[PDB]
Amino acid sequence: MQIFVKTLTGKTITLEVEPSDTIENVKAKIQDKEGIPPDQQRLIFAGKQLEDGRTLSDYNIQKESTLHLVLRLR
Amino acid sequence: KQKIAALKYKIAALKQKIQ
Amino acid sequence: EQEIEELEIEIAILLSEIEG
Ligand SMILES: *C(=O)CCc1cn(CC(*)=O)nn1
Repeated sequence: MQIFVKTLTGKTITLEVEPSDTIENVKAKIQDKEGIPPDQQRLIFAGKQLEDGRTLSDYNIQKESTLHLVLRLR
Repeated sequence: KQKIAALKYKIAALKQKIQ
Repeated sequence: EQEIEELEIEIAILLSEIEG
């Protein structure tokens, strides 16, 4: 399925994912498309920050959902 | 400090929007 | 820069309560 990841800078990234993909894996996919190291990514969905070890399904992220990406140096 | 003030303004506007 | 980041997370948290 596909999901969308939006920055505060007006960028939208499309990803191809599985419901069982871990957030860590979603971050790796964002790296593949944007070059952003996973350490610098904070992903946010439905009001919460996402922890690396859980899956998209755990956070109730469905097909065509939109995540939000904020970059943090540390 | 301009960036901080613009971000706080966005936050307040978003909170009003969500209300 | 640190405080800018904290405010950005808050914006994203709030925006994600609309864009989800
Ligand atoms: C990082 O956030 C340090 C605080 C800061 C912000 N600015 C620009 C004004 O917003 N300068 N120092």
